[PDB]
Amino acid sequence: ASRLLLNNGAKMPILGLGTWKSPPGQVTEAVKVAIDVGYRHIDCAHVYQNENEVGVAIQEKLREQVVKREELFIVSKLWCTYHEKGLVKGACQKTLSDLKLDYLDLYLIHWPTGFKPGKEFFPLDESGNVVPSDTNILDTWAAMEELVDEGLVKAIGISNFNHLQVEMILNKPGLKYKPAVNQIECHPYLTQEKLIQYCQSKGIVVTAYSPLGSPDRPWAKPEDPSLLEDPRIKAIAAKHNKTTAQVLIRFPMQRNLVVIPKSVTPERIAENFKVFDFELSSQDMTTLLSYNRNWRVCALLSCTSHKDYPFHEEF
Ligand SMILES: NC(=O)c1ccc[n+]([C@@H]2O[C@H](COP(=O)([O-])OP(=O)(O)OC[C@H]3O[C@@H](n4cnc5c(N)ncnc54)[C@H](OP(=O)(O)O)[C@@H]3O)[C@@H](O)[C@H]2O)c1
Repeated sequence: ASRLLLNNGAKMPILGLGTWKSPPGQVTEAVKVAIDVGYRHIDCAHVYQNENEVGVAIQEKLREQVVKREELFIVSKLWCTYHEKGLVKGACQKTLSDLKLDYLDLYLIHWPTGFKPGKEFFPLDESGNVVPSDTNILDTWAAMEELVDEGLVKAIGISNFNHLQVEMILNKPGLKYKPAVNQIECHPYLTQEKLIQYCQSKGIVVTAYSPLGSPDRPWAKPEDPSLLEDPRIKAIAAKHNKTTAQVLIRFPMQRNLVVIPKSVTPERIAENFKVFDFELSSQDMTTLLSYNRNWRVCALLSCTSHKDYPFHEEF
């Protein structure tokens, strides 16, 4: 069942179901199965273009008495084109209506980079590059803070913020609500020891995304590394009579991180849940940490010149 305590007093399920790349015609069934299997945490976002269909499943399980709303922990994220002051509430209310809820448990700033407002998620000029907004992280944070004061979201947090951008928020004059969660990419090829040690020292819960290395990212190459087929990680799994995926999901949990693997496949959704009944030794953990290559799945390469691009700093 177990769960981590956030700085607003709420409890966040350490395992959750990710929904990026989950087709609209498959994800409702996926979330229904997840909730049946015992998932109490769904990770969503407006930019995934499937929140209506995630919301159909959540509504069905609520009507069915399988779960009450307080048992669920629903996360969504504010996209980059909605960073302006006047647009944050609207973006939150659209997500709430698609998911058919009246509050979110956690609302994240998806990326620290703001884009020009409009219908395109990645707006382009005549040269072909992303058009930035002149908004900054602190004004976007003040808008997120008033969503807490209005009752639309219980906790607010951030995603893909480096340590200096987190510092900015923590040092902000008149700061009312601390970031509850920083959601970052984390697996054995990108272990993130410095950013995790920093967030944890400030009471910020870390959520690991792409724990299996995201084998279905649309920009995948044949010569890219594969976590799931890594023989060294295969060997650790075999020693524990588990799968490589079960080892890769257990790895962040023992680092006190929240982990959110994605799947639309009912048998893998089930498999990914059976991770509470075994332990990796401290030797296993230290071995998996040694596999760090500093390799990112999600590098947002089109925004490399944006003033708030997060990955130029070391951590
Ligand atoms: N905040 C952000 O900026 C951000 C960025 C990236 C990701 N995320 C979140 O993190 C979630 C998880 O990361 P991700 O979607 O990149 O990828 P992931 O969870 O690392 O991997 C998903 C892929 O692995 C497969 N898989 C799942 N379980 C498996 C198993 N037991 N055995 C073999 N293969 C398995 C899935 O296939 P099937 O689905 O076909 O089973 C899918 O192809 C996303 O859905 C999203 O919610 C957030």
